[PDB]
Amino acid sequence: MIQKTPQIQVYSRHPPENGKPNILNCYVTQFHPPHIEIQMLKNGKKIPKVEMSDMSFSKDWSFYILAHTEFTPTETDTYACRVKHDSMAEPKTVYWDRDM
Amino acid sequence: GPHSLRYFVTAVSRPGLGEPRYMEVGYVDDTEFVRFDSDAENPRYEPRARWMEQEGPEYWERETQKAKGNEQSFRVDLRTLLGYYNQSKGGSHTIQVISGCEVGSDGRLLRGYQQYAYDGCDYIALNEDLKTWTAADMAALITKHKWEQAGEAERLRAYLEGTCVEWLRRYLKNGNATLLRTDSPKAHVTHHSRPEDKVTLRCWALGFYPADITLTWQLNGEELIQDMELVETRPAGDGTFQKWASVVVPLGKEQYYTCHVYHQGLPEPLTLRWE
Amino acid sequence: QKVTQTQTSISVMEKTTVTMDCVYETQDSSYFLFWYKQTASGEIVFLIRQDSYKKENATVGHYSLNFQKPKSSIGLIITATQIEDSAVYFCAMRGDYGGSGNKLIFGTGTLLSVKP
Amino acid sequence: RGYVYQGL
Amino acid sequence: VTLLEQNPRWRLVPRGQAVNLRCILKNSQYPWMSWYQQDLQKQLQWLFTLRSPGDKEVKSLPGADYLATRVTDTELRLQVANMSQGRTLYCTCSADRVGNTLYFGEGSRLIVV
Ligand SMILES: *[C@@H]1O[C@H](CO)[C@@H](O[C@H]2O[C@H](CO)[C@@H](O)[C@H](O)[C@H]2NC(C)=O)[C@H](O)[C@H]1NC(C)=O
Repeated sequence: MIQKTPQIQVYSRHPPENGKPNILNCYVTQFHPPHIEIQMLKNGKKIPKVEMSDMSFSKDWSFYILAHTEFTPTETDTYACRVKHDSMAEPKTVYWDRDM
Repeated sequence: GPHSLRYFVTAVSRPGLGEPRYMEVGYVDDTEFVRFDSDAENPRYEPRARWMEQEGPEYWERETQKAKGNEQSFRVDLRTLLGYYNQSKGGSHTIQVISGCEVGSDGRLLRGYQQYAYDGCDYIALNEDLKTWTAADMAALITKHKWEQAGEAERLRAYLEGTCVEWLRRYLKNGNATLLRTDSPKAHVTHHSRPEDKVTLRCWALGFYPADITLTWQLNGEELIQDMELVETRPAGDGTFQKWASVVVPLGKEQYYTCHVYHQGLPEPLTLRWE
Repeated sequence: QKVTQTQTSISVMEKTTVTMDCVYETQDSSYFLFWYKQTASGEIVFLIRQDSYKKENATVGHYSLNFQKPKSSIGLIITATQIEDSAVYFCAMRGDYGGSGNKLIFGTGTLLSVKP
Repeated sequence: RGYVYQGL
Repeated sequence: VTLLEQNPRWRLVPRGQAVNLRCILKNSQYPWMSWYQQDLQKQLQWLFTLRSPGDKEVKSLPGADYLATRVTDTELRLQVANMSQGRTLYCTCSADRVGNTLYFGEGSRLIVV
């Protein structure tokens, strides 16, 4: 009976450059319970196919998931990972990157 | 090298909101090669690696039925535990299991095992001698007493020493090519000094597999592994991963700083400075 | 068929020793085999069991098993037959794991007559 | 192949 | 000192008349409860295994239509509908779902009259 707090890794699949149709990725690790609120935004909204990967857990019982989809790189209308989880009293999120 | 076959199992209750979600994932040498998800469209034991397809549907029949058995059993277990721990009938809870065998390159068994967790805390485990159990608390002690009376460990031994090993050295043939493969990285440093005077330097590795990699910074000879900044290895998507390391340096000095990239895919480590 | 008892009935003298055949099929790695007997009033009493991974013929009282993995066979031996040993003897096996729950698969049973 | 889990 | 109590013990009943059966668990170290049927040539065959209170289920066999409920941790029930030939119904209990021995109740004997 313990609650591990999620570690979110915002990041692009490739280096920065608008135009290419591919797959966009997010990485949540180290949480418990496995019930997590995570879906892919867009400026500040939604996405039709938040392809959130199939869940998994580690040797130490903590869960990890890969929040992915398909997108087409953009500019200064940045993106983020929509993350909520029973581990913290408040929800949280960090913002995409061209470089990272 | 030493291979393994491991099964990871999750049962997670969600009162009011349906039926306990159930999952069995299987790994060989630690990559996902089969999965079952009570929550998919038409639950069933799907292959998770192309090389598993070379398996006849009689095999996908057994595993699937097994899982439906197992699923139903963990349904009952989630309930048992409420009464062991005196918990309330309408909260959420989780049971997880890891089971497997570890085999030497010579094919001999090295380690059989099976561990259970309730709500993220170790609950009970099979000891190395393959005959006895260690319980972590008072509820597991019930389970354990119960499992001793039923000789449950002899059944586990048999599975661990027989089936598991024999099926390991069989997924290994059909999976080898894909499994003991590998792919080399490709690096580049980057300047990201937001109009300031100090100059932080960052090293970027990508495209690589497996995720075993190490990157460092040295002051040409001596090691600058003190204030070095690096984030956990992340997966990219296609079956390959990424990583970066970084560190602060006095502006003007930039080419006196070298990045190092190690990976078994490479025929020599990689070195680079600003481009 | 999954559990088969070839013999319909056996007639023997008191004090003899009787063997009841049973042959089985299963594709399970681990399995469990049982003998039960049913009396004139229809009660079904458990007699003896054999685990497949156990490498010794089970025995209890005058009941003893002759377990022969390769031959998919599991006879029940009663040594020193008594009058009260007269019943129908059922051979059973645990019916392959999958949703089902608690599935014993039975053979058709064998009548045993012990003559005084 | 997987295992058939005993109950807790 | 028996694990299970089964009632009623028999029934005489015209073709088709429904009958209810009930089995009570006396020892709770054997919570896995099943219904088995023995037909008129003595063939035993499994019907249901019901572990948790509220577990409900149906199963049509040749000659009878069944509906079974685990009502509480000690009460297991059985509806037999449309019975066209006699048969007897055995309740069983076991300590778990893999490999443990099944123990039989005394059977509820049904007779089409
Ligand atoms: C139980 O004892 C019987 C003999 O009474 C064993 O029967 C045979 O086992 C082998 C396998 O078929 C045969 O090759 C042998 O002829 C015979 N062995 C003996 C002891 O006579 C039987 O295997 C025993 N059961 C086990 C395996 O525990």
